[PDB]
Order: sequence, then C-alpha cells, then structure tokens
Amino acid sequence: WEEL
Amino acid sequence: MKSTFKSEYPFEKRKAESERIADRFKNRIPVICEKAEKSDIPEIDKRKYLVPADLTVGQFVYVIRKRIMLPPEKAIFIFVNDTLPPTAALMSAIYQEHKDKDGFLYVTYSG
Repeated sequence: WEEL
Repeated sequence: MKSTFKSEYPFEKRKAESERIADRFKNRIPVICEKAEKSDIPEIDKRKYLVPADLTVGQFVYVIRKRIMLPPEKAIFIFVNDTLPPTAALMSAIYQEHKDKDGFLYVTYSG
C-alpha cells in the first residue's frame, strides 16, 4: 500500500 | 476475463482488507485506483492507496500524475461510478457516498  | 482488483481477489478477502485497515488506521480511506479500461495512458500495477479523509480529488489526481510521469500538458481524469467529481471534493465525502459493499472506494483514471 501507499500512504498518500 | 477481467484483470482488475475485484477479479483478482474474492469479495470475502477484499472486505477482510477493508476492515483490518479501518481497524489499524483510524483516519484513512482505502482506495483502489485503476486505469480506465479503454484508456491509453500508462497503467501502474500499484493500485492500493491509503488516503487521508481530507485529501482532495485535485490532490489525488496530481499524485497519479507524477506516479505515471504524465506530461503536465496531457490530461487525466478521475471517475467514481461514471461520475467525474470536482477537484475540490474531499475523499472522505466521496467514500460515504460511494464506498463499495466490500469496504473499498473504487476510482478510475483516464485522458
């Protein structure tokens, strides 16, 4: 996942 | 045969993710962002995003942009169930109004  | 996120994981496994996230992350919205089926622009294999409730569409779009090195000249658009939300829209608002029954919010992009 990518935390924006 | 589809090569999406839903098609890759079964409903039950998807919801499992939604919940663990809503559990281990209080202020985050789980977003699945996929390329518009018949769109030409680049396709990223990274589609799972943890977005802050106050993130805006305009900002989310900017992200996908850099991510796929979109020439600033070229255009890109985000969709939520055939709806083209305005760039000022907050992701939290969109989530309440359109989260999927599996717990995620599915967005799509194109040019």
